[PDB]
Amino acid sequence: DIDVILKKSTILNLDINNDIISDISGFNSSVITYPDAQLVPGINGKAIHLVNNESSEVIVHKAMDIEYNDMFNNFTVSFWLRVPKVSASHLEQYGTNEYSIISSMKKGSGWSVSLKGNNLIWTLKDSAGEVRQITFRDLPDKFNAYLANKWVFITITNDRLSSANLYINGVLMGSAEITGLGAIREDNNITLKLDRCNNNNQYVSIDKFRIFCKALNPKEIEKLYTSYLSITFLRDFWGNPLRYDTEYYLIPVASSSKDVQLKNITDYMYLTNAPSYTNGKLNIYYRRLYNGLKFIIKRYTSFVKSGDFIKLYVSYNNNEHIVGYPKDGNAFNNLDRILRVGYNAPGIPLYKKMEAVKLRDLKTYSVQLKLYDDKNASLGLVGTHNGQIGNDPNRDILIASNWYFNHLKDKILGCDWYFVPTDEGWTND
Amino acid sequence: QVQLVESGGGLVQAGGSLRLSCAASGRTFSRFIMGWFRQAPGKEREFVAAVGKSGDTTYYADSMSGRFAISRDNAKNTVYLQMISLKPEDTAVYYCAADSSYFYHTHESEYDYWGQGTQVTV
Amino acid sequence: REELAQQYEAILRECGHGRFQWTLYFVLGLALMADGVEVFVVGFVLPSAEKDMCLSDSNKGMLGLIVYLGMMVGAFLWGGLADRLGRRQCLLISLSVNSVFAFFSSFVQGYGTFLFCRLLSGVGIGGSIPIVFSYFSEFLAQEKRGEHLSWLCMFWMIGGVYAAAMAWAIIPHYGWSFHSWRVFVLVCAFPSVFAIGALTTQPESPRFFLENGKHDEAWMVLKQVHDTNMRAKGHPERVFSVTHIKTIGVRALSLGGQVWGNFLSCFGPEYRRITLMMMGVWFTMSFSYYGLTVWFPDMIRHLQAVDYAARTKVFPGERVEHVTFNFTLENQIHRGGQYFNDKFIGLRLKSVSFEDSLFEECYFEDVTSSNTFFRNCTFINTVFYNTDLFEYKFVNSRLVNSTFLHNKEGCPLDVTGTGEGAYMVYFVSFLGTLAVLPGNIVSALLMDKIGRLRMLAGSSVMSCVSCFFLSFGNSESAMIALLCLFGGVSIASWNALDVLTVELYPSDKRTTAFGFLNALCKLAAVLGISIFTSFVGITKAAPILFASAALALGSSLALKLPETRGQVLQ
Ligand SMILES: *[C@@H]1O[C@H](CO[C@@H]2O[C@@H](C)[C@@H](O)[C@@H](O)[C@@H]2O)[C@@H](O[C@@H]2O[C@H](CO)[C@@H](O)[C@H](O)[C@H]2NC(C)=O)[C@H](O)[C@H]1NC(C)=O
Ligand SMILES: *[C@@H]1O[C@H](CO[C@@H]2O[C@@H](C)[C@@H](O)[C@@H](O)[C@@H]2O)[C@@H](O[C@@H]2O[C@H](CO)[C@@H](O)[C@H](O)[C@H]2NC(C)=O)[C@H](O)[C@H]1NC(C)=O
Ligand SMILES: C=CCCCCCCCCCO[C@@H]1O[C@H](CO)[C@@H](O[C@H]2O[C@H](CO)[C@@H](O)[C@H](O)[C@H]2O)[C@H](O)[C@H]1O
Ligand SMILES: *[C@@H]1O[C@H](CO)[C@@H](O)[C@H](O)[C@H]1NC(C)=O
Repeated sequence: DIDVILKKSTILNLDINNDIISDISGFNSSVITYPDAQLVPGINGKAIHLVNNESSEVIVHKAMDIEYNDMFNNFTVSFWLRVPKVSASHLEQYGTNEYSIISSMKKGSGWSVSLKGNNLIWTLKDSAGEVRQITFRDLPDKFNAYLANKWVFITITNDRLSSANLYINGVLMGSAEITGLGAIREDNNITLKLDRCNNNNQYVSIDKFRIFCKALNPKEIEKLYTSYLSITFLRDFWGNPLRYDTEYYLIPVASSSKDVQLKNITDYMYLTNAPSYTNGKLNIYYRRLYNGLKFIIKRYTSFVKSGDFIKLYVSYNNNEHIVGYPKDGNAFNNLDRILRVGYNAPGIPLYKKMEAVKLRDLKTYSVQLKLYDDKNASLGLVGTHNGQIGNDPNRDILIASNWYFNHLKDKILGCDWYFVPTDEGWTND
Repeated sequence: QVQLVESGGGLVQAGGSLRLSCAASGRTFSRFIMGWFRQAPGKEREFVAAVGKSGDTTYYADSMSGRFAISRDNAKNTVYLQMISLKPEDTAVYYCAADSSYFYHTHESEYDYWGQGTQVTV
Repeated sequence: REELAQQYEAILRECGHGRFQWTLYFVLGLALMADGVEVFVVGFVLPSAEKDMCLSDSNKGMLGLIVYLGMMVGAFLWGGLADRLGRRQCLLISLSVNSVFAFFSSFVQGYGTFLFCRLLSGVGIGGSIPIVFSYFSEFLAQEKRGEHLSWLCMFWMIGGVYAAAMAWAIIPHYGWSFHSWRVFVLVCAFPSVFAIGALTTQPESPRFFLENGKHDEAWMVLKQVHDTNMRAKGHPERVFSVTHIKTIGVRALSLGGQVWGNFLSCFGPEYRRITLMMMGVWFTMSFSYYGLTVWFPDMIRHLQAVDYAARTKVFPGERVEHVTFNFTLENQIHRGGQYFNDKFIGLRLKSVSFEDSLFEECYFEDVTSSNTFFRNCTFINTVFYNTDLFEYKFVNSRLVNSTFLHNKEGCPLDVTGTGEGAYMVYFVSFLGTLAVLPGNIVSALLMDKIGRLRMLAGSSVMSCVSCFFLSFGNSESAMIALLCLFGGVSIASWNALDVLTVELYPSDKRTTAFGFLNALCKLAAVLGISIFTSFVGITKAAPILFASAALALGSSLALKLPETRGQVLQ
């Protein structure tokens, strides 16, 4: 099967356990990690973190049984990568530099993966001196881009008979013709460190470093990519796991350009237009994050697991406030119940139990919130209904209805949400 | 024909402060943009500032904001130009003028009426 | 006097309704249609003419009232004169004056001359209702006069729908350019011309000749009526056996004196009570009707404005750098944005507002802007080239080292966009005009059965009650229903009045008294429009109170009026 082909074709497969990086592919490959190499939360565990200094490196020595597999044999390289969003000032100063993040170079023919501004570069060199290069340019929308603060999957295939292909997130993003090249006598050592980088705040996160001994087909890439991402625990905007007792910013997946705002304590919530940043000189635009209500997930009774009962709080003026639906409260069309924040009315019951589930789009870092009543019945998935509550403008009020259950197979649905915590790799310009 | 008369000039020590008042005697005073000009020795009348028809928006020439503040009082039928940190360069005859148009203008020709004048010596 | 009215009633009563009566009915309905068309023109023209003619709101209000002022003056003048010089001649003169001035108003550029042309057009058309009704009343007999006069009120709504149809079929073609509204004016100036065309073929009614000691012309006109009707009914053998009828600078001064005498004889001891009751009735009814019929569209417009405000969208904290833009924006607010080195070329804005923004090293070029403002904004090293940005567009801002170049010429006054949402006006007026058809039919059928007084009082009290339902409709959908209800349930009250005033005054004073009462109606209409136009948005109890009290006064005074059903016309 596809899984068997993917497993039998591995020569190097890094894995971190007990704060130790080791080769678990079967072939004994000694790994030497320097003291300054950091550990960060990963996709399904911990990931290597490389800061720009002279002590953050990870060198891998290929075994004698494998050291010449790169000469004229097709090969693939895969890994999860996370790069901070580059600043406009930095993008204008160091926008032309080309600093490498991974390399296997003779100490010299070999290969390298490097970064040039918002560009991913894959370089192949042979003994004769010929050079082949792939230079993939990131998207102009930093919210939906790859070399932004989010985790991504990168797979590079090299078939010595036809071409080299670059795959991002399970999709082809570039190609080069590796034809007539010499012999790639790659060095026995694989270096995972920032080299030739002039910025002291340049750091990258690398996980699941793997090397395959053939040119993987698109189906195999799909299977590997999916193989990592599996529904067991939820993820934030950046791909990290959701946590309890942490503040998050909710952004509808349907309309990423909107923030959530609160009218009054014990009232409803609506979607507003979030501020944005745009630059034609550098050709980068995005919607500035970190604006709106801050939310907190707490246990109903530190990783949020799918199908977990949670209480949702809206931090506001140094005070928390439950989100829920008062008994026989106002609603749109009688079934689009309107969620209220910090509701406190004597003589009325408030339903505050929600369930954090992943019902759609396994490849995206989004989550659904079902809302139940006190009788265990489901009030529905949290979403947005457009209405005119009172004399206020025509807004999109947050709701919890069972309508969304009938359209979980649609391309885009309004019940998905991004939980965005503050991160140091994203600073608004 | 609106008659504009300026006052408040004289000799002022360098780095001081001064105020010029432009009194108009015509019930129809709120339909003009009020412009302050100055004429230095050997140079031409160079536009200094202007104030709109309702005292909300101002219009400052280049290098002026920070030392010139232009305002208008519609109850007292007057216009005011406050000058500060006066250097030797700011020695000139200051004129008050009215424009009846609907656009801000810096050209001396486009202004309809003109004041008598005041002297400011640093 | 009364003996002649008996003999006069006998002649036409035998020949009966026939060819001549229908012919005069149509050729007079043409004049009434001209009046109905004239009263709508300026209203369907203001939204489009406000650009070319640089019209302030004050000018819009004065133009709105000029037609009623002219109609007042014309009603008084032509009604006063027609009792001396005749009905046919005076109607020809007045309609020709209307046609001439309404045609000239289409080729007119200035605002003042347009106002003068429209006022004289109104003066020409003021005397149609009195002269038409009085004149046709003298070819009818008492067995069915009320119904016969009531079917003559149908042409007014025909003219209204004609004006609405032409407005819809001409004005929206804004790309013609002399734009299309002048063409609409010229096309609407036609029914008066056709009225003169069709009126030249009719005799002057014999009652005027008899009242002026000219029985010979009366006899020949009655002979024409008999010959025409008999040729119609296929009875040429019958002969007009009726014998002769019973016999009973200085020029300008004499005419003025005769007119003054006719007017003063209306307040004499016999007609003082009737005249005062009629003055009160006409004033109150006109005040209420015009106030409401102009208050309804204003409320629709205001409610739409509230919806528009509730539809606005806000954009906070945008930062743009080194970007160019050419995309039209509408009904938006942009708050607290920063724009550095931005080029805005070919930008069109409508109801767009900018607050607390900052512009630095930007560049505008060719920007149109309606209802666009700049509040608390800062401009540094910005250039405005070929722009629509006027001085009043900058509210509380400050500009440093900016410049305006190639400042676009045009009307400084804003709110002068070529195309306003005037389609709703056309459809609303069309529905309101159609609302009077069932009322016209029922009133015409039941005037001579129920009676003039009873129908008048019933319709007046029903309208007074229906006014109370004003608050029950607060949506744009309810206002249309209320407008159709009030218009269609009050039209009968008007018909009963026209028939009742005609039948209550002597033939020597019918046109003078009716003209005076219609002038009073137009004055009350002006006052009602003025007062009621200040209630939109303020509240909803005030219009109800005013228009209910006025109609109550009208019904109270109406009930005290004599009865004229089944009485010979004298
Ligand atoms: C008028 O604007 C000033 C300054 O506007 C600032 O810059 C703009 C580009 C935008 O970002 C605005 O939000 C900024 O405020 C306002 O002065 C601000 O006042 C607030 C409230 O007191 C204060 O927090 C800010 O620091 C002030 N900023 C500055 C630069 O002074 C001022 O309040 C506005 N006035 C009105 C009447 O709207
Ligand atoms: C105030 O603005 C002037 C004008 O610069 C130009 O103004 C318009 C003609 C516009 O079309 C633009 O090209 C310019 O912004 C500034 O004077 C210019 O200064 C620059 C500085 O590099 C100089 O190269 C130009 O020759 C100058 N042009 C002129 C006509 O003098 C002036 O510097 C601005 N003032 C401030 C305080 O920034
Ligand atoms: C007289 C002038 C009045 C001042 C007018 C100021 C108006 C500010 C306009 C802010 C809109 O800024 C604009 O937002 C959109 C997203 O919505 C951005 O995104 C767009 O960028 C590219 C430009 O074509 C394209 O990718 C797409 O059109 C869109 O993604 C633009 O790059 C940005 O330029
Ligand atoms: C705006 O400019 C762009 C780029 O030249 C062009 O494609 C578009 O059609 C323009 N639109 C208008 C309305 O001028």
